[PDB]
Amino acid sequence: MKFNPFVTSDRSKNRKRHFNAPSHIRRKIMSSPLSKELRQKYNVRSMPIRKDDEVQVVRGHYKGQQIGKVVQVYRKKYVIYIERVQREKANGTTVHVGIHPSKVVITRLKLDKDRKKILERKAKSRQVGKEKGK
Amino acid sequence: VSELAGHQTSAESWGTGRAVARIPRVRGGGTHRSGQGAFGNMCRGGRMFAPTKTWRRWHRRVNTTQKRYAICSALAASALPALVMSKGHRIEEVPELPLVVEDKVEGYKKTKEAVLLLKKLKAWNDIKKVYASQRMRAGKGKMRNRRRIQRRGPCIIYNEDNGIIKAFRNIPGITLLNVSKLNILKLAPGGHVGRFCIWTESAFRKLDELYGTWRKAASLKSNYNLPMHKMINTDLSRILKSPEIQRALRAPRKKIHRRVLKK
Amino acid sequence: APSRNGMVLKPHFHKDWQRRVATWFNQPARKIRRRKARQAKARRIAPRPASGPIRPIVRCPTVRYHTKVRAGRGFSLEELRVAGIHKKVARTIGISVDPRRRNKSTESLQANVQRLKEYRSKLILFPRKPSAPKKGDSSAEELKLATQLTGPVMPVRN
RNA sequence: CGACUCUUAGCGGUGGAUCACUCGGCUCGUGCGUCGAUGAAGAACGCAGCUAGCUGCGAGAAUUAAUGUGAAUUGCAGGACACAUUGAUCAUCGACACUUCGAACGCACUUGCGGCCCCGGGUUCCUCCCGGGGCUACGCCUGUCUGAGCGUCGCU
RNA sequence: CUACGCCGCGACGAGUAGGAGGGCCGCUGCGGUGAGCCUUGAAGCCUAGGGCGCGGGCCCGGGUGGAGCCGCCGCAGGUGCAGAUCUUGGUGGUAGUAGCAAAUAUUCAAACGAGAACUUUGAAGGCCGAAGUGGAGAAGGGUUCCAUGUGAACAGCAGUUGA
RNA sequence: ACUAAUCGAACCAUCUAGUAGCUGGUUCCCUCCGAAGUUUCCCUCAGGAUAGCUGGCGCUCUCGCAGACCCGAGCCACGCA
RNA sequence: CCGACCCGUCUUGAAACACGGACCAAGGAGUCUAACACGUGCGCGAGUCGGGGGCUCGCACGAAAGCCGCCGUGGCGCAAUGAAGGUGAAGGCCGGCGCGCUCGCCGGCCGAGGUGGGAUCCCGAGGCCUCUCCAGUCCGCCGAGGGCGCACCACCGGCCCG
RNA sequence: CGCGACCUCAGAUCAGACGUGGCGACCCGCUGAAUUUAAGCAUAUUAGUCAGCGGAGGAGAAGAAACUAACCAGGAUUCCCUCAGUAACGGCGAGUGAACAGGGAAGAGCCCAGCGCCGAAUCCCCGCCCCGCGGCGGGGCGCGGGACAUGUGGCGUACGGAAGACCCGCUCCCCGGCGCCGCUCGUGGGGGGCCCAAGUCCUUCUGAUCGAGGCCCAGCCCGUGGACGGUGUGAGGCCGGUAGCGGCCCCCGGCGCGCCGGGCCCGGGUCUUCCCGGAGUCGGGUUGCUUGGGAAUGCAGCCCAAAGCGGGUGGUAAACUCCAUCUAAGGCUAAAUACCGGCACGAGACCGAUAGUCAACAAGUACCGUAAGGGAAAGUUGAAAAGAACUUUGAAGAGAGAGUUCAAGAGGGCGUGAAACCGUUAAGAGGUAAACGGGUGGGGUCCGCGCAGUCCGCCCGGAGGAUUCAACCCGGCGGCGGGUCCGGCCGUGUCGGCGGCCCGGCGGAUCUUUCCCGCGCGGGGGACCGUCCCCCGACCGGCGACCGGCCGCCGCCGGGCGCAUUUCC
Ligand SMILES: [Mg+2]
Ligand SMILES: [Mg+2]
Ligand SMILES: [Mg+2]
Ligand SMILES: [Mg+2]
Ligand SMILES: [Mg+2]
Ligand SMILES: [Mg+2]
Ligand SMILES: [Mg+2]
Ligand SMILES: [Mg+2]
Ligand SMILES: [Mg+2]
Ligand SMILES: [Mg+2]
Ligand SMILES: [Mg+2]
Ligand SMILES: [Mg+2]
Ligand SMILES: [Mg+2]
Ligand SMILES: [Mg+2]
Ligand SMILES: [Mg+2]
Ligand SMILES: [Mg+2]
Ligand SMILES: [Mg+2]
Ligand SMILES: [Mg+2]
Ligand SMILES: [Mg+2]
Ligand SMILES: [Mg+2]
Ligand SMILES: [Mg+2]
Ligand SMILES: [Mg+2]
Ligand SMILES: [Mg+2]
Ligand SMILES: [Mg+2]
Ligand SMILES: [Mg+2]
Ligand SMILES: [Mg+2]
Ligand SMILES: [Mg+2]
Ligand SMILES: [Mg+2]
Ligand SMILES: [Mg+2]
Ligand SMILES: [Mg+2]
Ligand SMILES: [Mg+2]
Ligand SMILES: [Mg+2]
Ligand SMILES: [Mg+2]
Ligand SMILES: [Mg+2]
Ligand SMILES: [Mg+2]
Ligand SMILES: [Mg+2]
Ligand SMILES: [Mg+2]
Ligand SMILES: [Mg+2]
Ligand SMILES: [Mg+2]
Ligand SMILES: [Mg+2]
Ligand SMILES: [Mg+2]
Ligand SMILES: [Mg+2]
Ligand SMILES: [Mg+2]
Ligand SMILES: [Mg+2]
Ligand SMILES: [Mg+2]
Ligand SMILES: [Mg+2]
Ligand SMILES: [Mg+2]
Ligand SMILES: [Mg+2]
Ligand SMILES: [Mg+2]
Ligand SMILES: [Mg+2]
Ligand SMILES: [Mg+2]
Ligand SMILES: [Mg+2]
Ligand SMILES: [Mg+2]
Ligand SMILES: [Mg+2]
Repeated sequence: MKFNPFVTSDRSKNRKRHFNAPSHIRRKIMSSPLSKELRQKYNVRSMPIRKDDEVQVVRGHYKGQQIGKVVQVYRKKYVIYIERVQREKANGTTVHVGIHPSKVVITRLKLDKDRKKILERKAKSRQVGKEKGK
Repeated sequence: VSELAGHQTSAESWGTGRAVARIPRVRGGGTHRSGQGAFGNMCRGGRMFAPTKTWRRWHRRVNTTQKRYAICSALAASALPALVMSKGHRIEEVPELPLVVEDKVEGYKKTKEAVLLLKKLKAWNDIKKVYASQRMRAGKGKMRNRRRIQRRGPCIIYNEDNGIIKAFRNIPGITLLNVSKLNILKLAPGGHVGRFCIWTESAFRKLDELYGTWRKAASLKSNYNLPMHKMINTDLSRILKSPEIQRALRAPRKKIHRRVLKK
Repeated sequence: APSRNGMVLKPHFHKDWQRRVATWFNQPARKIRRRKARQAKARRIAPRPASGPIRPIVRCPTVRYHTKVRAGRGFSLEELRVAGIHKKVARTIGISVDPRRRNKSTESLQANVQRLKEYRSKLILFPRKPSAPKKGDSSAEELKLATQLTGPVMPVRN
């Protein structure tokens, strides 16, 4: 279990940190697993969610294999919006249903130089850990 | 509680000729608080009766001889299968209750090999019972960080650490204990004797030097010897059925004489 | 009010004692901090003894305790003078000195000077420049024989 | 037969008890243990596209720069942002900036009014008006300059 | 035959202040334990439902509720309420009652408007009667000033009016 | 008289939870035992101490413990009122 | 149908024309520290106690637990008495001696005296036995008397200090 | 009768600096009550406390004896334990109340004035040059100013010191960088940033699930990671994290070597000759306060007013006398210690929205008072606003439908939703106010699977089935007994110690070299004794509840045979 005397296991403190986190670490909190194919291709497990990547929902009312592009990462409410994950409201207009990024799986990443750099950094750390624990 | 709690009001009693109780009332006006009772244990927002204080004498000192006596009692009870079963430790396939393993266990490094050792020692059922017992606590401990509760598992007693603590310690219920630093709070977890204990061979051998024989004083405690029995033979059945006891007895009066209805 | 037999008790709790109450909840923390300071000091003075300077043999003053003997504050200047140690070099080489202590009798004087001579025999002195051993000690007896001493130096024993 | 009243029950009101929760306290412990004339603490007034409070900030005003991070902020709108002829947001924060009172410092205030030295303009050097900048508190230390004394003397 | 158990016989039974014992009476939290209970429904609450105990109280059925809870062995208390002109909050009867009575007074028609005793306009009858119920300031207030709109709340009736 | 609805000593905060032999209140059940308003002393007479009355904890002893159903086989306990 | 005054409280006396109480919910009052005394439970026991300190991966628990022993300093107990100077708790028998003078010198023994009670324990004449007897083998029960007497009580001696 | 030097003063918006105010939990210096207790009350107590004033720092204060003691003597300060509720004070009442010694935490010592010597050797400021900037320093230059003989610096301070000789030893200091190690170290030294294991597998529950069942190989996978939090429940494996002397990057600080710039000046012992101390201070009287300090503990005011083989202290005032102890009236100093304020953390047998801070929330807010000051109430829709489109009556509030949702019998003060109180419906009743206890009766709502009334052991009779019933054979396993049959042993003794201070331990207030290193004066090493230790073996008791092997008996089970007057359903 936890042995570091400078990290707290207090429930109230952890909840306060989580709900008052600034956006630059809310990004890390709002991470999503990669698919099996992406996990095999890049030696990484999880990835922070991004505006223009394609995910599929694995829990809740919108379970299925349909692949939808993210259209909004609403970090204030800790949710993301996906293309066809939406519902009709009373007056006939469609509103996006926000779902937690931990309940989706990323099937295709929106890749630029920064995402690539983070990918090799995570893969390198994982490889170092495997070689240390071999 | 705060020593200032309920006593930072400057309230005073209104007197007696105003048709209200003589409790102190908050002074001033223009707010709900004005004219409300203060300073009393019966008043809302007042001071509690006999406020709790930090000098409660939280700690108790116990005689060293009594603490050693309790350690000896816990160890003696840990070798009796009825008492460990009555603590509910699931010892039905354990080959020998004073369970002693070779010193190779002290050098274990991974958790997988500790799990394998428990499985081969047939002590894995106690761990499975702990797993089954992992549930959610009832009451305020959930808000006070005692969120989860579980069954106590076996106690691995070791002499020297060469990685055994790291190999274990991810197994729920397993408690590791150094033989030179035996803890009664771990040997009798609820105050009840009979915790299942798995001994390393070197710890088992060091027990004699730690607590002594009845013929040897303890060589690692410099003044301690094992306590004495006030009843050498506790087998009441055999004592009572011994012929020398039986010859001295009068015959039993086994007829019931119920009351006679007076005709 | 008194009630039957009892002891006449005089509690000293008439003086607002609850403003001045010293709790001891920081006692384990204080012990930890003192132990850490001891270990840090011992690491700082690496080969030098952890407890510090050698102390003299000293008889306890009153008639209750004059049969016992203990450790004093520092060696007297008469002891250092007849032992051949400068009073300004003794502190450098680790000998506590007490300029205000006198020697009324000769037996205590001689005991303390044999103590000083024994300490000087057991002392290992490192040269200021390790590459240039001037007058301290041979490197053979300071390579591996140098070791930090735990406990008081030459503890005083009755 | 009704009304009314009482008791009981169903349902509905009034009310917010109970229970469950908790980004709050209380207590203990640990490590540091740092304000200010280079203008503190405190106060006032302002600052957002839509903004009253709280929060943040100071006319560069819900923030500038720099560094880290790496695609948002979001209630609505707007507009950036090839993330490489460099970057949203957030964090850090070492550069810069920091209105008026306040020890508060030109004098004074439930108001207002000066003086000195430069710069620009109306003037067309000469000093009147206007604007801008810098100074103008008390105590005290070392030194400097200017002095005072029928204080002590020297020369005349 | 849980020997802290079981069985037998005899006598006895008032009780304030007070003392003691027992409590498988009750509340909250901690160490153990129940391979305990629980979204196939926890706590809480409601109940002309079935019962148990001398009693404190407890178990079960039905409903509501929507996430936690309990038994046993020990441990520890901010642990049990009808009162204190008790504290805080809420609610009755009183009771559709007292009352909406100081300074003479209103009426007609029309307009707007869903709606007019009270608004507006016109007509009439009155009052203040220049030491005013007139016209303007000081102190104090601080936007109450002015126009437009609304009819929630407020203006102790109302309002289409209003500080 | 007046000194901000306060005056034979204002108001505010604190010492302060001031003291009270005086008034009011003092929270579950059953079982067992169960009073005193009297003595003495006290600036004592609405209060205490003291003895008495009460409860609890015991301890030291006495009669024996009888016949496995059953069946006694001058003399019948320490001591007390 | 019979019985039945409103509770709490102070009081000799409450249904009182004595006080508080309109109703409901929640809160609401012998607590903690210190010091004594006695009782009970536990450990050790002429001792007992580490509580302050120190040593142990410094720390999930663990601010716990374990250990110290030339860390027992110290506290309490093991000695009392007197204002104090100070002093400070062993006797009984058999003897030979001065003079066994109401006492001085030693031996041999034993080791806190004696009386009256005193749970318990010990001895115990004599009894209880079978199909019966003259003749003893082994032990069980009752038992008048007698003995050693725990604790404790009453008393008489003795010893220490003023 | 002017000009200069000094002295003592003044001015300046002079050149360059410094102080002010805040906080104030802890600390230092003062001032300082009364409530209260004494069952009244005045001394006393409360208490040197609250309030008041001033001054600091990360600690402060204190502090290296004008000390304690009376001993075989200790040896700065501070803190802890104890001394000790003691000595003592006290209407000797209530009450108050230290210190020394002892054991610990920490441990660190020093500097002036004076007396002296040294050609003022000394210091500040301003210009110039160079090396540097990062807190403003170093070096050099100035017939550049000033301070200073009314006294700067070096040596030196009570532990004595200085100067001369005689002898001995050359012994090695600190300061800021250049490059890099051991990498600073309980395993990074600190600060910051980014990362690092394993199920969203199969079947199911649900509104959603993190629930339930399973995952062949000893068992899904990881585990040095099964803390915690989030996620539509309840998650080690979904995510962040967690573990790890795990990784990478950036910055900062101190540790050794060779060099760099410069300083840096002799130390000890013996003898001789010299030199040595703080004054309106001590002390004394008196007064007031304070203390446990009592014929006066400390502090202060006033008066008196010192000495130098002197002075202070030696807990009863005084005289004489001996002794002990220190050296006042100048100064600095870390650590151990304190901390209800501040910055940043961690935790809890604490509280859980009338509780816990007054404040879980736009709380020191709203509001009140001229002011000082006083000071609240107030948490919860839902997983997601999906926050009710649209139709309809009304002027609207408000309704009826419809719709979302698992649920609006969750509809923006919306989780649950008690009691008091109220409306309506249903049932019953009603002139001694209601209400209550005991006893019945009537009605009603419910309950009893009430409604042909239990079961089950043996036997008899009837009508059907089936392995197989008993006894024997083989195998397994138990229970009991056995001279110990055979071991393994176990308890208590008993022998020779072959067995251990080299080749078994630990202790002794037991004797020693008459073999070994310190003055006829220690530490070692030996012998003995007590407990031992494992052993070589034997005798006594026993197989014990410490176990095995052989037999003997019994019992059970499995497989055969037994297939019918047995056995069972
Ligand atoms: Mg409170
Ligand atoms: Mg609960
Ligand atoms: Mg209702
Ligand atoms: Mg920027
Ligand atoms: Mg004016
Ligand atoms: Mg002159
Ligand atoms: Mg009774
Ligand atoms: Mg209470
Ligand atoms: Mg109530
Ligand atoms: Mg009326
Ligand atoms: Mg009227
Ligand atoms: Mg008129
Ligand atoms: Mg007018
Ligand atoms: Mg108007
Ligand atoms: Mg109205
Ligand atoms: Mg009061
Ligand atoms: Mg009375
Ligand atoms: Mg009364
Ligand atoms: Mg009366
Ligand atoms: Mg009554
Ligand atoms: Mg009457
Ligand atoms: Mg009356
Ligand atoms: Mg009364
Ligand atoms: Mg009344
Ligand atoms: Mg009331
Ligand atoms: Mg209550
Ligand atoms: Mg400990
Ligand atoms: Mg002693
Ligand atoms: Mg006797
Ligand atoms: Mg006598
Ligand atoms: Mg100037
Ligand atoms: Mg009094
Ligand atoms: Mg009184
Ligand atoms: Mg009085
Ligand atoms: Mg004060
Ligand atoms: Mg200041
Ligand atoms: Mg200081
Ligand atoms: Mg000082
Ligand atoms: Mg000195
Ligand atoms: Mg004592
Ligand atoms: Mg005092
Ligand atoms: Mg020490
Ligand atoms: Mg000089
Ligand atoms: Mg992960
Ligand atoms: Mg969760
Ligand atoms: Mg989890
Ligand atoms: Mg880590
Ligand atoms: Mg004297
Ligand atoms: Mg509150
Ligand atoms: Mg609530
Ligand atoms: Mg309306
Ligand atoms: Mg519902
Ligand atoms: Mg609701
Ligand atoms: Mg109803």
